[PDB]
Amino acid sequence: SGIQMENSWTISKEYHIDEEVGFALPNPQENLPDFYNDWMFIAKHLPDLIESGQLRERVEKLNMLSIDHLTDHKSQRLARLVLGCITMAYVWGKGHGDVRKVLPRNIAVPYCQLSKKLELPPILVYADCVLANWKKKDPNKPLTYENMDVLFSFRDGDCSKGFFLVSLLVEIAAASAIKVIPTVFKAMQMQERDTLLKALLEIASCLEKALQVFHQIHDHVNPKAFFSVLRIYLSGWKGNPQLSDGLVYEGFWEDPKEFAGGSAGQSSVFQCFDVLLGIQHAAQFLQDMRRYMPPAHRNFLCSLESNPSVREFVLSKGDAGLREAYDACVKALVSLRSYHLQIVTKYILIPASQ
Ligand SMILES: CC(C)(C)c1ccc(S(=O)(=O)N2C[C@H]3C[C@H]4C[C@H](C4(C)C)[C@@]3(COC(=O)Nc3ccc(I)cc3)C2)cc1
Repeated sequence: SGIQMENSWTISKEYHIDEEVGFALPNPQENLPDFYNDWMFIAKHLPDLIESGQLRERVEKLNMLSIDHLTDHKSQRLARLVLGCITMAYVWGKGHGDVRKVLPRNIAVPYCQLSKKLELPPILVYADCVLANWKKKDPNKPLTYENMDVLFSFRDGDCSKGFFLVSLLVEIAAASAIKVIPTVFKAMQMQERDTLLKALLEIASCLEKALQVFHQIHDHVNPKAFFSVLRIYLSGWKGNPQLSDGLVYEGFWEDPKEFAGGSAGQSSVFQCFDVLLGIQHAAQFLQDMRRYMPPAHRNFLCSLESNPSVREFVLSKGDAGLREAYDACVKALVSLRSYHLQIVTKYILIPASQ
């Protein structure tokens, strides 16, 4: 394959894709070294600090903390999540138009240095607030909504736990499809009909499960709270009239810089299975959001594109079962796309109408 392999069964660890949670970060770090307690206090108290109007003054009194004591990937990912949440809270405040156009240097410099190390933009992205923003309540119990929590929220009542955790559980459901991908390509190389069929049916089954998990969003997110509260903190400064030149990262760049806020295009799940199934100004935007995924996940998506076409293989075999299994995967992925559009309508377009 174009996919680098660790062994005959498992893809390379260099893709940072976990067998159990997929593109999500496995067992995220929850605590930083004591050195960073001042950052953690602010992030853990964002709801009451934003609500009381205390957040900005608190950030402005922070001392400068070097990033050199964040020595491994998980601590760096946690620090990025912490600093990114503080940054969105600092820029947008309570979300009433009182924006800050300069991010103070004692956040901007460490945030930007950590972002450079991880090759992610210095703005909150999906890999922060969903893929790394979670824990198990009971380590001995499975990955279920009842047994999990987020690490950070923005405002009390913003429904961030529901929005982030349901998204994460969709990613985890997709993980059981991602781990079958090498089997698909081995089965094509070996001309193993049943192996390919069972792989495609498993992928379909897991993507169908992912849609069923996605349906839970309605039980844990209120449309008005999402649109009027949470959406503020997922908004960016690229083409935004409130920050028309972007944000000044004090002490890192002289001039303001534009970075985009959140997009569903930041989940690698869509492109992963679009490419696998051959069903790939919107192209430019799509590729830009790819640069907001972790670089290892970009590399996985690129390796997938270098592989033979599953679609053309299946459609050449005169094999109803293979085609039905392939069609079941296409249907499942299209249903995820359609549901995303339904969520955009109910949680953004309609509330905006009001
Ligand atoms: C407000 C905003 C435009 C960012 C958005 C709108 C609708 C949806 S969603 O509910 O349609 N859906 C959840 C996720 C569930 C399914 C559909 C994909 C999925 C395959 C995993 C979703 C991916 O989620 C995200 O990429 N989330 C995200 C991205 C950046 C940030 I910073 C924070 C969160 C999409 C998600 C986000």
